[PDB]
Amino acid sequence: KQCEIQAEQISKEKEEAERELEAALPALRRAQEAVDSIESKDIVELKANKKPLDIIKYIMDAVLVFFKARLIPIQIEERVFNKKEGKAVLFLKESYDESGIQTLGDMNFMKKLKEFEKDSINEETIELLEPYLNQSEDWFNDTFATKASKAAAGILKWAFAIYEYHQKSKIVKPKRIQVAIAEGRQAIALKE
Amino acid sequence: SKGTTCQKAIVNWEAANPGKNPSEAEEIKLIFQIPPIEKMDGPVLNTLTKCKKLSLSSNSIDKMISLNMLRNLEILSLSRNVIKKISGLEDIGGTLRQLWLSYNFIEKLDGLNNCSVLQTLYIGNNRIKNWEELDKLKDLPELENVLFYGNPIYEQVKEDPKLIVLKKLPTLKNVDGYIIDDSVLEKVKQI
Repeated sequence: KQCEIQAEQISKEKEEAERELEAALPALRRAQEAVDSIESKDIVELKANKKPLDIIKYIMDAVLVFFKARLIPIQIEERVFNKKEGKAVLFLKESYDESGIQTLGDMNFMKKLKEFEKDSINEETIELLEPYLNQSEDWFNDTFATKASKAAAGILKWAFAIYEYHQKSKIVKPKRIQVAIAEGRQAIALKE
Repeated sequence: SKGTTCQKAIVNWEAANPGKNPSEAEEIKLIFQIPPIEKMDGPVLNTLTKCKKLSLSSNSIDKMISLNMLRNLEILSLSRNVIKKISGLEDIGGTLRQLWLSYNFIEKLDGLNNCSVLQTLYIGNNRIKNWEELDKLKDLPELENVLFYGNPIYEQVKEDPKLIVLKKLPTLKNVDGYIIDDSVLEKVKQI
C-alpha cells in the first residue's frame, strides 16, 4: 500500500512535468525550424549586403559568438553608433576587425550555419553573449533589425532562434531529468 | 577613453533587469552594451556571487581579469570582444565548464590548460595559425565540444575541417557542431 501511494504521487508529478516537457519539445522544434528554415536565404542577403550597418553588424556578432572564431575583444576599436533618427551613444565591444572577411570568403558558411550540434550547453558562448542579451532590446529588436535591411532581421532572428533552442534543450534535459529520475524510481517500484 | 564603466553599465544592467539584488542572478546579461564595455573591473564583477552564466559578449574588452572572487561561474561568454590572450582564469578554474570566446583575436592557446574542468570551448573566428595550440589544449581531460570554424589554421588546412578535427583530438566528441560518427572515425583512420 505504501509503495502504491508513492507510485501514485510519482505518477501525478511525472504527468505534470511531462506536460511541461512536451511544451518545451514543441518550443525546441519551432526554434530549430526558425534557424534551419532561414537556410542560406539570409546568408545570401548578408553576402549581397557586402558592407552592412553597425546595427546589422551587432546581429552578425551574436552569430560570430556561436562560431567562436576571431571574436573582437573586458572595447578596442569600438565607437558609439547612432541608431535610427535618435542621437543616442551606446557603449559596445564593436564589430570584428577582420573576422567577417575570413567567414565571408569560406563557401562552407551555409554548411556551418545549416548544421548545429544538438544538446549544446554553450556556457562559454552564453556568458560572452550575456551582455548582448541585456541590450538586445536596443539593437537586436526585430523592428530595428528589419529597418536596416530584410537580411539583417533574419540573421538576428537566426542568432535568436539558436539561443531559444539552446534554452529549450537545457530545460528538456534538467527538468526532464528530474521527471526521468522520478519515472525510473516509479518503474523500479512498479516491478517490485 | 573609458567610455564604458562596469558599474555604470552594471547599474543600467541591474536597472534594466529590475532585479532587487545585484548578485542574486544566475545569468548576468552584460552583452551588447552601448557604448561597449572596454575593460572589465574585477572588483565590480566580484559581487556576482550567484552567477553561473556571465554574458559579456559583443563588447570591446581587451583583456581578462578578476578571476578570483567568483564562486559559481560555469559558463563564461566573451565572444566578439578584442581579447588576445587566455589568462587570469585561475579564479574560476574550479567551476568553469564552458568558455565561449568566438570572434576575438586569440592566436595562442597558452593558458587554456588551467581550465581543468572545461567541457565546451567555442572559439570560432579567432586567429590560431598552428595545430601547436591543440597539443596544449589536449591536457583538458573533460573537453568534449570544440569549435574552430573561421580560424586561419583551418584555412591553410586545405582538407575537410570536420574530419581532421576529429583526428586531432580523441577526447572531443563534437567538432564544429558535429556529433561523433562511426563513418567519421573510419575516415579519420584512413587519413
